[PDB]
Amino acid sequence: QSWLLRLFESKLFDISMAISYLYNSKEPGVQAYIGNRLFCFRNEDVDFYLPQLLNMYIHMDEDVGDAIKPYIVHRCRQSINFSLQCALLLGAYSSHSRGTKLRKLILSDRLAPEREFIKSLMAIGKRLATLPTKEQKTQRLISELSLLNHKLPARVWLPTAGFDHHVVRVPHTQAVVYNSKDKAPYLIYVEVLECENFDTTSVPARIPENPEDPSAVALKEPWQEKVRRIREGSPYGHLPNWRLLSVIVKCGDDLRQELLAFQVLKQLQSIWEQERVPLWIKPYKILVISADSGMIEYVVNAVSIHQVKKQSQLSLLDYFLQEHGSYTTEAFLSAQRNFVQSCAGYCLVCYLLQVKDRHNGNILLDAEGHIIHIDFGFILSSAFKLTTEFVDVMGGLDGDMFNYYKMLMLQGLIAARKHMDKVVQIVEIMQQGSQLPCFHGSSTIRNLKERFHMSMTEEQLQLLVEQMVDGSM
Amino acid sequence: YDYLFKVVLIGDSGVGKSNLLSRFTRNEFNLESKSTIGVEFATRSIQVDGKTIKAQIWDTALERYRAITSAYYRGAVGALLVYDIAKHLTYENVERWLKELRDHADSNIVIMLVGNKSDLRHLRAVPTDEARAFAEKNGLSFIETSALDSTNVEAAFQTILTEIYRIVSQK
Ligand SMILES: CNC(=O)c1ccc(-c2cnn3ccc(C(=O)N(C)c4ccc(Cl)c(C(=O)OC)c4)cc23)cc1
Ligand SMILES: Nc1nc2c(ncn2[C@@H]2O[C@H](COP(=O)(O)OP(=O)(O)O)[C@@H](O)[C@H]2O)c(=O)[nH]1
Repeated sequence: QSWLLRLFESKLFDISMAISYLYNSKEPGVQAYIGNRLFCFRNEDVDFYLPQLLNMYIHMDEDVGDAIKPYIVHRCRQSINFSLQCALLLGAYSSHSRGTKLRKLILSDRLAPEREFIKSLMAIGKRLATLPTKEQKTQRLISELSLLNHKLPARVWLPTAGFDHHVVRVPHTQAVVYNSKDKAPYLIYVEVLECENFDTTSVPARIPENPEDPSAVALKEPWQEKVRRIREGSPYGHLPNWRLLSVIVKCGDDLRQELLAFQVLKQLQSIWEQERVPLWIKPYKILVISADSGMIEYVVNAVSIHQVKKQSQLSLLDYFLQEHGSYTTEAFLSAQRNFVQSCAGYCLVCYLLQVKDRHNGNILLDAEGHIIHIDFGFILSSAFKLTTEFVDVMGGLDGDMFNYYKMLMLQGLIAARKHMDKVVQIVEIMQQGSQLPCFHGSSTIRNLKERFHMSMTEEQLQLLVEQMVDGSM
Repeated sequence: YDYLFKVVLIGDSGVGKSNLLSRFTRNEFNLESKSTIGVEFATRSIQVDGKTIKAQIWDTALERYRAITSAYYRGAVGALLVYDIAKHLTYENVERWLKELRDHADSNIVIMLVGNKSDLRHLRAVPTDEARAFAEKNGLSFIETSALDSTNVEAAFQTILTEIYRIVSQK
């Protein structure tokens, strides 16, 4: 139609709209036209939709796939990181089919050092399965990671870091195994060197070391103090681009449903910023290694509320007063504002995504006062509760900050309605050809759209927010 | 009109036959497209050497409508074999389209190998030089057009109609 070409020509045509028509249009000429406009969007804008594109190349008809293939091949040549995350996502979502063949080609045509490093970190986690205690696992984790330094520096990077870099040293001592489970996750710290563009800068120079435990001491300390001991005892800590990263390696849990939640989190974060609503959420990057392994971006200066309640032996309100300050100091009033804004943010994230399995082991607390929800495993298809302890930090029911917590949820829901399509398509595309527990009964997307309550007036949204808060109690 | 030319359009389904035939007669391009059933007819007049020529252009869909598409090849003074630039299969079957045209058209018919969809710069699968070399080796006219961008669309018909007029000069 003349109008469609006009809309595509019209600036209103953004990268989100190109995805929707590519997923919905049955006209190949329209699919092929959009497959050529991908080259004209920004590099960063299209990458956010890479799980949607590669899932469309694998599970849609050959017309949709062969319209996406030229942009993927072009991007795989520009960025080796793009090549890596492509092959990882290709083999993750196809149980066979065309994607295996594409993945083999990407692997065949400098990726071997990176693939060897990732294959090692997953081999370490699997080997720790025979050791029953969490301290016996940590004893082998640290000595095995001390062997990766024999292969460093190298053409090896961590995709969960927003910048291009090379891994130069790993401090084995600071790594910790989380629990005594067979598929137990573990945390690792990695020293990297940032560059302007990874595919142009050569491997950094190697600097040896010589122990005596001056920096090996692994103790519970602030992140600012954990870096100081590491940078001091490191041979690369004197460099300007020296940066310390933190990654959680889960070698036996599937993180694809955690990647879907990362996108929905980052889109809502984009929607509220656009609508100038001061909500707050924390999206942590997910590196899907395979259909049952991956990595988690470790947020620093953040600890489970279950651990804050155990370590401090206090209540939540008592901890903020001790950690931040009195009712009349600026330090507490700031941490309370960050608590309220982050709560109202994650309240909507929970309601819209139906995030079940909500206890204080899956809720964090950063140093500024925000909260962070993790383990998006029971979503769509235990529910979120604003417990008696949470209402206290906001000054009680009749207080001002609780009414502000109420209005923040309303403003953020009005905002999410103005951009419902950008969020639903993230979930709707991934339902294609997936066997994840979130998609079941074919009502997953019908009920997801129904929860936005597009038909309701703003007056009826107010009463809807009142009811939701009462249930959360 | 001084002359009444009869031109046909051949090519694999989905290469821009209907939109090239559209964009020439009237400046209309549609992405949402219906496949041509049987044949499509559009007309336009041109002036070559000051003689007003009328062109009956038919978008022949040929084995599917063999009884009808063959009746439009008979007496056809010209033909435009168009292929998709962003689809290498439609370029491999060009020889097959030339074979069916030669079987049912006159030897004097001038055939122009057109490479549609030149706006799809990045998805290009057929090189420009391989088509221009394939034209000289087979005695055709190579020229890549864009019915969407409306570039070379009016200049491709006027380089085969002027050729259809210059070859009728031997009278
Ligand atoms: C399916 N997905 C997950 O299970 C997932 C998602 C995000 C996280 C996560 C990201 N940053 N971050 C910062 C702090 C903490 C944190 O305080 N605790 C106490 C914590 C809780 C649970 C685990 Cl399993 C671990 C762990 O492996 O530590 C080595 C640590 C957790 C996280 C962990 C697991
Ligand atoms: N990008 C581009 N697309 C085109 C061009 N010509 C046609 N199309 C599209 O490709 C499809 C071809 O449809 P149509 O012309 O009816 O196919 P045909 O008549 O059998 O060759 C339609 O969706 C058109 O919108 C062109 O020059 N450039």
